[PDB]
Formats: sequence, structure tokens, C-alpha cells
Amino acid sequence: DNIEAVGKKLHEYNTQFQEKSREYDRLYEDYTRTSQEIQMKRTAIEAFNETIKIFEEQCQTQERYSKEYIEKFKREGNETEIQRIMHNYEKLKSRISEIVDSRRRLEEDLKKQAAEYREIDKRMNSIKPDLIQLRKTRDQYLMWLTQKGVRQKKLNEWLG
Amino acid sequence: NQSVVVDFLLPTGVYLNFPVSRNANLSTIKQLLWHRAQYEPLFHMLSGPEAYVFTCINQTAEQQELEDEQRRLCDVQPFLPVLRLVAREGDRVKKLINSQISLLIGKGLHEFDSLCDPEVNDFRAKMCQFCEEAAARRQQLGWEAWLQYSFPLQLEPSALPNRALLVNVKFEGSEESFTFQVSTKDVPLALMACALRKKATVFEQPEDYTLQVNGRHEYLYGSYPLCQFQYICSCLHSGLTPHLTMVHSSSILAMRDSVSLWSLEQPFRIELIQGSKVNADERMKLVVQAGLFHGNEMLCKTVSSSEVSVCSEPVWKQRLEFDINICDLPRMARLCFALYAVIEKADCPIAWANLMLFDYKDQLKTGERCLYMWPSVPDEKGELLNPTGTVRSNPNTDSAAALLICLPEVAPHPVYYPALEKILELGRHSEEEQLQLREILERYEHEKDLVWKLRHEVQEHFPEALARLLLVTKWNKHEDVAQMLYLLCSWPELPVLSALELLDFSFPDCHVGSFAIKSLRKLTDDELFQYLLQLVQVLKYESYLDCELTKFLLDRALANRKIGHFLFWHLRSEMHVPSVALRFGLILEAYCRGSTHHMKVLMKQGEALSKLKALNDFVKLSSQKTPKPQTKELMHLCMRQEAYLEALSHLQSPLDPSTLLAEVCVEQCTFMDSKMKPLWIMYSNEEAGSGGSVGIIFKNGDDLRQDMLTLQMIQLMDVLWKQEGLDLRMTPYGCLPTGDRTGLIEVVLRSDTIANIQLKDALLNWLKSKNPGEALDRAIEEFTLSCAGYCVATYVLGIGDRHSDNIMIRESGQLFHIDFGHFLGNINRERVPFILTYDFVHVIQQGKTNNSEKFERFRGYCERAYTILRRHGLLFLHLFALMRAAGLPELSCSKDIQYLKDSLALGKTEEEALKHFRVKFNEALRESWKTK
Ligand SMILES: C[C@@H](c1oc(=O)c2ccccc2c1C1=CCN(C)CC1)n1nc(-c2cc(O)cc(F)c2)c2c(N)ncnc21
Ligand SMILES: [Cl-]
Repeated sequence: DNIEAVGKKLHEYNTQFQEKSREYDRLYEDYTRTSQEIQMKRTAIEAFNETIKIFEEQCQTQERYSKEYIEKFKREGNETEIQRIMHNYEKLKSRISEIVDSRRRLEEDLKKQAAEYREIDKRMNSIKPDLIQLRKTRDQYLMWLTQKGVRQKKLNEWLG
Repeated sequence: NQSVVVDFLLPTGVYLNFPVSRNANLSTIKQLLWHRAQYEPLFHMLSGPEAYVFTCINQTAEQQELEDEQRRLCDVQPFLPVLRLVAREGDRVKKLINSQISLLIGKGLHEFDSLCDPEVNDFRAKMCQFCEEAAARRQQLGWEAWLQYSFPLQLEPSALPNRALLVNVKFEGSEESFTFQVSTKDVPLALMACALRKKATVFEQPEDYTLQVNGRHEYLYGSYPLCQFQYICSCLHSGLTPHLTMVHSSSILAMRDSVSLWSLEQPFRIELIQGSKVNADERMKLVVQAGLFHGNEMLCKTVSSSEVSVCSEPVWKQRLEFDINICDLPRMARLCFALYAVIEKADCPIAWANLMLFDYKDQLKTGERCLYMWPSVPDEKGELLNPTGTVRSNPNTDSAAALLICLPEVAPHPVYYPALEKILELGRHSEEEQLQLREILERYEHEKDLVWKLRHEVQEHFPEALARLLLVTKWNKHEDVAQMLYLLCSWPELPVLSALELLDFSFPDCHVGSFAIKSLRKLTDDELFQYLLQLVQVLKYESYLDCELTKFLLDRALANRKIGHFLFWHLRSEMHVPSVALRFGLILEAYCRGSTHHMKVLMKQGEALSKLKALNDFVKLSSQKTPKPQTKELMHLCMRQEAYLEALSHLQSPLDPSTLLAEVCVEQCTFMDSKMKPLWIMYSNEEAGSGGSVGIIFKNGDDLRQDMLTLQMIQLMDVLWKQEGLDLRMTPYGCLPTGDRTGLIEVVLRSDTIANIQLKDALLNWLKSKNPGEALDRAIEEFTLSCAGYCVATYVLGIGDRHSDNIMIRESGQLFHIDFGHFLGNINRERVPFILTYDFVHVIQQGKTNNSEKFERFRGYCERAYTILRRHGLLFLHLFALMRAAGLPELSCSKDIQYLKDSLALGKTEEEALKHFRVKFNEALRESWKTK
């Protein structure tokens, strides 16, 4: 109504707009940070898949390469040679299980962080209307006091 | 831990798991592998070590055959410590390059394949062929052409006094050298001849030689005088004797080795099927606003969907008809979406997404499309839609929100936007008003229609007003689009300045951009370099991957190595930004393929940069716990490790690839224990000379683009002043963003800050202690010239934030400004006045009360400096316009550009502008006393 009471409100509303602007900009840092981490997790999973895939080619090779070679000393001479090969093969298969378990764990974290990404965005989209409505309110009061003829010096002291 | 257990997959199927040292090279790991394999089955069937190559899955998720076996396992950095032996044979050169590219450009090349996209695959086919061919053609040319490619001439602007001074020349692989005198106006051929005469004392031709500035990749050649070279210019000013070396041409060779669109008069429409992964307030309701665009302006009114209840998976299923026909849609018509959350009836921008209607092959898009939206950010403008926003999809397809839409079948056959021949067909057939045209053009809905009617006259008599005539054209009617495109074909070539304007987002048409590039081909490499940053940011405005601007930048990158270097880093330092990761990724790949020499330079820089990040993180982890002296000691103990020392040693500087960073001086390295904690890394070079020491600051935590932009603009002014014969002794030191909030800054040696030097007349006495006797007159003249330059530069650019600890002074006398964080008045802003400081004014006058003779010369330098910038005011406006692409908070709108219009006073005349500048100057001279 009066210039002091409106200017006093312009100060309170600007402070509230500055605090809400910080909260959004803080949450937006987390949206970007989380966005980069999920893409890193996604490439790491592709890295696991590619590694696992290389181990499965090794099994294919192990079986194909054993089959032909094994028959030459299959009960002809030394079956000690057979036991070393198959024990070595169980050692390969046993390693795959670990790598799979490590892929499994990264899938679980990516799921949990996908949820996090999503809750940041939801909290961002709740603040936006208040941030915007505090931007317009702040601006209307500035426009009102400028029309009333309030000098720029007096507006500055209210704005922060 | 030192060791690490590595899995070894042998080609017999056999598996070995033993520990090796992280510091062991792959050649050492083969030896150890073979030693262990001998005691495992099937060993007799393995060929020799040298028959095989290790394979690993690198950090970017691709198989990489590890051909260079002098690399350490920690430098290879496999995803899991797993190595597979495989046959050497194949196309080993293609496989090696593809892997090196993926590691250098940040993104794995498989991710481009993963997309399943014709536009990507076609881009990669066309450009990689072009770049490979250009690199092949480069090899077949002579050593001279290659020398021009690799080490292009670094000249002083204007590209007078003829005094004599000595010069040292020698030959490669020889300790002794022949000193002799030559003049400044001598061509470089004449200098070599005297050395070859001095060679032939007891005992070839000069044209089979060039002169190398030793300790540097910087060569003196061509039909320019000795004075126009930056080295001799920097030598003759300083007084140091210019050292050179005579390189043989063979030694340079060593380095080198029917359905129509217009028939369809049916209104435009789309089906809006579904949302996806939408995170909004459940009490509110979702709405989707849609609008067609061509640049900034709308083609028709903006329609809307109904209010569905807020959920993750909202389902609309609506036709959204528009006030425009299918025939009326221009080539660059841009459908733009925004999903809004609104309260219960009787506004929250959630996300936004844009889609070109026609595809890259010119075909109108038909059928279902899934637009993964970008999240909207609250800004001052408060616009509904984001038509200037990127056209590519959000790369986070995993968790980002989506809008499912379906553009219906307009016809049984696929319809395309017509070819140029049919565009010119429609465009062909179609004292009093000249006075009003002059007034409007040489200075609104009335005015725009007059510009349209007299468009032939605009072409005939006002060729530079093309941008004005483009924006008055109605791009929502195909008859009007044809007529304007018809004139564009026969439109006369515009100057570089006018072409720069046309590269802005306001002119999205392909023919306009093509015309724009057509006019930028007259750019010399030197002047292109001044605008390279601006041109790269304009790529973010392009609709399609293959564009005339992309071809242009690659052409120039492949023809000049210096330009390609900086093209690479500009693009490389934005690969963390999802918006441009794909686009920039594809350009970097094409560059590399035509630039395999410089890949080896860029590879070395990247691993230097990767070690420093790690080294700065350790210093950040250590500085919180321990004090500085111990952390400084612990920095050196890390640096002296083979992996670090070899990586940081012997590389070309990213800031200037002609500078050779040879041996890191670990004792002289340090860091500042405040803020982002920037590393100070010092190098030496015994081959160089008095400027043999060079420095780099590695900072990680700030975004260095605005500091680069500001530094670049001061460099532009320094060139613009020099061209009119005014040298104001500036220090536009180098600043290069290399990554996500990461970059290098060039150290200016022999300099402290005013704040530290002031710790009565402290600056005058400091300059005395660095310039005693007859030297003091140089230092004051160096101070006065530079102070004037940086007074005007900071005034014009609107630079706030200045203070005693972000202005530095040189031991030569030169004053210079650092660490630019704010500009254009800026977050609210006010006009920065012109600022004289008493302490500087005290030094300018040689420490006297009243020295009117000197102070008037300083007044004149400012007036002349300011007057020269006004002559090129539009260049700054145009260059700044295009930087709005960069998304800098302080350079994001028309009012941020208006600041430069006012500060240079472009709206006033030349006499009236200088009268206002005088009033601002004098008021500054008065205000320097007042306030304590
Ligand atoms: C303030 C000084 C400085 O900056 C550090 O970060 C630093 C770090 C570890 C040790 C010393 C330092 C110093 C010095 C302190 C006192 N010394 C006697 C002189 C050097 N400084 N800062 C920039 C500088 C300029 C930019 O545009 C951006 C940026 F990020 C830094 C700069 C430069 N380009 N050339 C020379 N000196 C420079
Ligand atoms: Cl891991």
C-alpha cells in the first residue's frame, strides 16, 4: 500500500527467491553429477559384458581345441594331460562366476542410482513453480515501486 | 598395492592367473607370462611371444589390441585386469587408430554404432573418407607445403624502422655457431646465404633449407621480412640475440615420414500418444504445449493437449492440428514440445524437446517417434517453448523422460522437400520508395513489408542488408520462401563481418549458412584463428550432423596443424556435455583420421593432463589433512615416479604447440593453497635460451571458458590496435579449457600482483628495483602504454570484479589483468565506469604531483585505443552474438550484447562518442582522488 511496506515486502520476497534459487542450483548440480555417474555405470556394464563375452569365447575355444587334440592322448598314452586341461577349464569357469557377480552388483547400484536420479528430478519439479512465482512476485513489486517513482538507490538496499 | 593379479587367456583355451607389477610394461608381462605358461598344459602348441598381441577391454568398453608393448599396465588401464593373446595379423593400422581415437576423443566409437542411425553412419562414411583422402594428398606434396602445414608462420599484425642487430645461426648436430649481423628488412633466404657462406670457409643452395628457432617448433620462411616474425620482433624489442638453426630439407622429410510437397495442401498435424518416466507433483496435472518454429519466430499459433492426471506414464492420444499446411512447411521447420505441470483447473515447465520435421535426406518424417526430453531450467525470460534448444535426443535413454508421438502418413509415396531447380522455378517468374528504403536500411510490420516489396532493390543497391531482408521474409508460406531463396543464389559475396552475422540461430536455412561459409573462405589462417572459438559454438545451432560449417572447419583443420590443434581442444573440452557429445564426437573422429601425426602429440598431452588431474586430487586430499610444506614435498615424491615423470616430460604445450615442454623442474613446481588449488608446473629447455623456462598452471574446479573468451577478446583488440600502428604492450597470455571444469593457463614469468608488491609509492620502487638507471624510462613507458590498453579493454567489455590481487605487473614494466570472472556489467548488473586508479596514475607521471605532458600522452593512448575499437564495433557485437551459443550465464541475451553497443557508443557519431568518453575519463580522474 505504502512505499515502505511494499519495499519491506520486496526485501523479504527477494531473500526468499535467493534462498530458493540456491536450493534449485544445488539440486541441479546433483542432477548433472548423478547423470554423469549413471552413464559411467552404463559404460562399465558394457565393459563387463565385453569382458564376460571374451571369457565365453575362451570356453568355445577350450572345447573346440580340446576335442580334436584330446583324442591323440585319450587313453593312447597319458591321461595326466587330460586332468590338467579340465582342472584348468574349471579354473576358467570359476573366474567367470566372479565377474558375473561383479556385473550383478553394478546392475544393483545402477538401479538404486536410477531411482536417485528420478527423485532429484521430482524434487526439482516441485520447487520450480515456487521459484518462478517468487521471481514474478519480486519483479511486480520492483515494477510497482519504479512506477511510484522510487529511486534506484532505495531499490538496491532492498534487493539483498 | 604395487602388484595386481591379471587373468591371462591363451589361444589354446588355457587360463593363467598370476600377479604382476602395475608399473611393468606389456613386453615384460609377456616374458613373465611365457615363463609361467611353460608349466601349464598345451604349451608346445603356442608360437613365440612375438607371434601374439595382448588384447584388453579398455575404459571405454572396447577391445583394444595393445600393439605398443612399451606401455605400462597402469597406462593401458584395462577395465578388469584381463589380457587375451591373439594373432598379430590383420589390418593393424586401422585397428590401432580406431582404438587410439576412442581413447583420445573420450567416447568409444562403438557408441556411434550402438545408435543404429543412418545420419551418423552416413556422416562417419563421408567425412572419414574426406579426411583420410586429404591426409593422403598431404603426404604426396613437397617438404615446403608440409612445413607450411605443420609449422605455419607466426607473424606480427600487418600480415617501419630499419635498424641493424646481430643474429646467431648454426647447423644441426654441431656445438659451434657463426654469429653475424643482418638487417630487419631482410627476407629469410638472405639470412641463410650468409650462414652457408660462413659454412663455406675452407670448402649447397639456400632454397633447400629453412631456419628453425631452436628449442621450438617455429620456422622462419616465405617472402616476408625478418621484422614481421614474432620471434625477431620479440627479440629486437627485448634486445636478446635471436638464436637460429639451419635445417636441411631431408631433415624436414624425416619429420613428415511423382509426389510433390507443394501439391499436398492439407493442414499439419501430429498424434500425441504417451509420456514416459515423468516425475511431477501428483496433485497437479500434465499438459503438453506444441509449436512449430523457423529460427526464433513461430510459423503458426501454439496448440495444446488436454489435462491428464500426473503420473509416470501419462496417456493423451490426441490429434494436435496446426494453423499451417504441409506444403507451407519450410526446410528447417522445427516442431517444439514442452511438457508442463499445471494446478487443478478452476506453471511448472517439466521438460522440453525439439524435432526437425524433414530428415537429413530432405524427407518429411513419417510414423512413430520417441523424443527423450530435456529438463527445463528456470530462466528470466520465462518462455513457453525452447525453439533455440538442441534438436538431438537426450542421451540418457535409461532414466530420462520421453514423449511418444506419431507424425501421420501424408501420402503413399515418401514426399521430400523440393530440389533447388524447382525452388528457382517458382522464385524466377516473380525515386519514391527508394528514399524510405535508404532511411530504414541505413538507420516493424510496416517497415518489413517495404523491405519485402523492394527486395530486388535491396539485392541491387543494399547487398549488405541481406540479414535484414531474410528476417522480414515470411517462412510460413512456400511462395515467399522460394522468392527469397531465388535472390540468394545470385546474391553478391558479402564481407567476413557480414557473413559472421548470418551464422547466428536467426538464419537456420541451409542456403543461408552455405552462403555464409561461401563468404568465410576468404579468411586467412591468422584471422580464422581469432574467430575459431565462435565458429565452434555455432555448431550447437546446427540441425543436422553433416553441414557446410563442419566441412569448413575440418578443411581448415586439415590444411593448418595449429588450427586443428585448437579445433580439437575446443571440441574435446565439451565431450562431457550430453547436448554436444555426439556431434563433437563425430567431428573429432574425422579430424584424427586426417591427422595421425598430431594424434601422437594430442595423445601425449592427454596423458599429461590425466596425470595432473590425479596429481591435483592427491594435493586436494593432502592439503586438508597436512600443511603446505609437507604436501609440497609429497607432490614432488608423486611427480618423480616414472609413470608421472615420463608422462609430464617431453610434450608439446597444449597452450601453444610450437612451445616444447621438455624437462619438468620438480623442485620449482608448487600449488596455491586456496580455492580450487591450482598446480604450478615448471619446465626447462637448454636448447632454447633466456626464455628457456616456461610454466603452466593446471587448474581443476573452475570453468575456464569465460576467462578464455575475455583473454581472446583482449588479444583481438591488441591485433586491431597493432594494425593501425599502435602497440599498447599487452599480455594476452594463453588459456585453454581441456575438459570438465579443467584447463591450462600460460604462466607469465617475472611478475607479481599489485597486492603482493604493495606489501609509500610501492609500485614505483618495485619498478626501480627491477629497472635501475636508464631502464626506468622503458618500464614507465611499458606501464603507461599497457595501463591505457587494459583501462579501455576492461571498460569496453564491462569487466567488474577488478582489485589489487587480480591485476599483475611485469618486471619489464607492463601491467596486465588476470583471472577474468565477470563481464558486460555482470545475477543483476550495472554500468561499470571507466576506472583510473591513483597508484597507476602516480607511476604514469614518474612519481610527481603534476606532470601534464606525460598524462596527456596517456589520455591520447586511451582516446586512440577507444576510437580504434569503435571502428570494429560490429565485429565485437557479431562475435559476442555467436557466443550466446556457449550458454554462459553472463552472455545469454540481446541486452548482454547491448552493453557493448553502449560502451562503444555505436548509436552515436564518432565526434559525439569521443566527447562522451572525455567526460567519463575526466570524471574517473576526479573520482580517483575521492573516497578516503
Ligand atoms: C596469481 C598468479 C598465480 O596463480 C596461481 O594459480 C598460482 C599457483 C601456484 C603458485 C603461484 C601462483 C600464482 C603466482 C603467485 C605469486 N607469484 C609471485 C607469481 C605467480 N597468477 N594467476 C594467473 C592466472 C590467470 C588466469 O587467467 C587464470 C588463472 F587460473 C590464473 C597467472 C598467470 N596466467 N601467469 C602468471 N601468474 C598468474
Ligand atoms: Cl572395477
